[PDB]
Amino acid sequence: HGIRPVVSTQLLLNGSLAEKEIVIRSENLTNNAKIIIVHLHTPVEIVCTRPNNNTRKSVRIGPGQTFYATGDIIGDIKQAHCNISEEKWNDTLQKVGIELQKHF
Amino acid sequence: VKNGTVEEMKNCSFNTTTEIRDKEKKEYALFYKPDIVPLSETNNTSEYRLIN
Amino acid sequence: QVQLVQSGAEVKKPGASVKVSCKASGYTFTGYYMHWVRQAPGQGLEWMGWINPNSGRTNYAQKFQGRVTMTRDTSISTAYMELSRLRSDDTAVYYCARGGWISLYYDSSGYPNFDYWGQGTLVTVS
Amino acid sequence: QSALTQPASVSGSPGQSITISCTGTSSDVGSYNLVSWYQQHPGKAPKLMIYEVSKRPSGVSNRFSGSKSGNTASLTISGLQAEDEADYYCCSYAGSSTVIFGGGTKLTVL
Ligand SMILES: *[C@@H]1O[C@H](CO)[C@@H](O[C@@H]2O[C@H](CO)[C@@H](O[C@@H]3O[C@H](CO[C@H]4O[C@H](CO[C@H]5O[C@H](CO)[C@@H](O)[C@H](O)[C@@H]5O)[C@@H](O)[C@H](O[C@H]5O[C@H](CO)[C@@H](O)[C@H](O)[C@@H]5O)[C@@H]4O)[C@@H](O)[C@H](O[C@H]4O[C@H](CO)[C@@H](O)[C@H](O)[C@@H]4O[C@H]4O[C@H](CO)[C@@H](O)[C@H](O)[C@@H]4O[C@H]4O[C@H](CO)[C@@H](O)[C@H](O)[C@@H]4O)[C@@H]3O)[C@H](O)[C@H]2NC(C)=O)[C@H](O)[C@H]1NC(C)=O
Ligand SMILES: *[C@@H]1O[C@H](CO)[C@@H](O[C@@H]2O[C@H](CO)[C@@H](O[C@@H]3O[C@H](CO)[C@@H](O)[C@H](O)[C@@H]3O)[C@H](O)[C@H]2NC(C)=O)[C@H](O)[C@H]1NC(C)=O
Repeated sequence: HGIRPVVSTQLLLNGSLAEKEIVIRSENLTNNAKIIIVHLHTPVEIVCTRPNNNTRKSVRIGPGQTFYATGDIIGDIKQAHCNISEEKWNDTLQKVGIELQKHF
Repeated sequence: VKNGTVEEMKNCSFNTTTEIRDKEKKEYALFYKPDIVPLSETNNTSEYRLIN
Repeated sequence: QVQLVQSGAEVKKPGASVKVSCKASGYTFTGYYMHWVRQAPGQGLEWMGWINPNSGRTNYAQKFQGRVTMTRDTSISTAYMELSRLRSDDTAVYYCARGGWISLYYDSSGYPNFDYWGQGTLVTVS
Repeated sequence: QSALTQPASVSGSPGQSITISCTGTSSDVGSYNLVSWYQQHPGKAPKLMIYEVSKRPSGVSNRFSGSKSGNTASLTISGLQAEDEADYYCCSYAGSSTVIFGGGTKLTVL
């Protein structure tokens, strides 16, 4: 099926969804050095944004090859940030906790 | 750009080679702080370098 | 409540510089932007610029960059407007207004929402 | 440099519905929903009447309204009185953190 090559470290974005319930995968639960994967059943909406309005510059670095950088910021300076819903995230964490409690 | 809680950017000017390869001109650009490192261990708050 | 107070009257010869003080009371000075506009007699409202009290970030409209400057004093909570190179047509009332809310997540500087206005400073170059 | 295009004179009568429309370029009113209407009597400071095209601030009655279509915005006033004879200004956000005001209008009551 369609495989999404999304680059992420802590979370999984735009992945597949489980059929019935959250499913926990691990090579061996006894070994703490391994990495434990949790595949969710319901997605969690996440909205990231960069409010800054950057300007694209062009500098002739070498012959016939241009270099692009940030020239100036128009308006005020703000913080780029990501938003998720607290209630849905807490419910998802509780679901993951009850799923983990089977092994513990 | 002035003090604030934002990560902010640094306005750095440097000499770039123009279309003539034996001539230089002055240019400037805004760079992120993680991409900027002090050039040398000596105390100098005006001279910097890329992280590369 | 929210109160903005400026100078009453101002007389200045052409070619000099003028300082206008906008003192705000009744609310946190660093919570909202501060806008400066100008109104000539007969003519409507001309928008000059805005200033963020927290940082030193200021923005001015066209035909005013370099000619005017905006600063602030947080200890006394007073905005300063320094205008140089006064001409014969600069005889006008300068008004100080309160902009949007500073949130640090979206740009609220450009919203034209001015709840409160000062009495205005009348600069005369007659 | 040109400001927003606004009528210079609007006349009406008491107990009538009158609309004053201000229009601008494709960058000021074409894709931004920040249009405000202020009123100003001579000799005193202005005050807000309508903000965000159709919303109403606290302290203003239900006499005023608003609209937003294409590249123009209209202030509709129903039930005019003799107190409404003053200046009306239509302000908008022109992009790049710039605020632009209208040309100016003077409401007349016959
Ligand atoms: C990712 O997530 C983050 C969060 O994690 C998101 O960031 C959030 O983004 C939203 C919007 O996207 C923001 O909402 C705005 O919040 C501001 C903040 O207002 C609060 O703080 C005020 C200041 O408090 C101080 O003063 C008061 C005294 O005034 C004092 O008591 C208090 O202790 C403190 O010292 C409060 O005054 C204000 O109270 C108001 O609201 C209460 C309900 O919350 C209400 O009960 C009160 O009675 C009072 O009405 C509030 O606590 C809001 O101001 C802002 O709402 C304004 O702006 C929207 C949009 O422009 C507009 O539709 C509203 O009508 C409102 O407009 C008023 O303010 C304008 C100035 O900004 C003014 O010009 C207007 O005329 C209007 O004024 C009205 O009231 C005055 C009297 O004050 C009256 O004279 C007028 O006629 C008129 O009636 C938004 O709701 C969040 O704040 C922000 N979060 C954070 C943490 O910053 C981010 O967006 C997310 N990212 C994405 C991509 O989604
Ligand atoms: C974020 O920054 C961009 C880049 O400056 C802003 O776009 C710019 O918007 C202004 C409108 O205020 C444009 O000015 C117009 O230019 C045309 C000629 O192209 C002129 O005929 C008009 O009279 C007006 O001066 C400017 O061209 C445009 N720049 C680019 C590169 O598109 C944008 O508005 C900013 N975001 C916000 C929300 O303001």
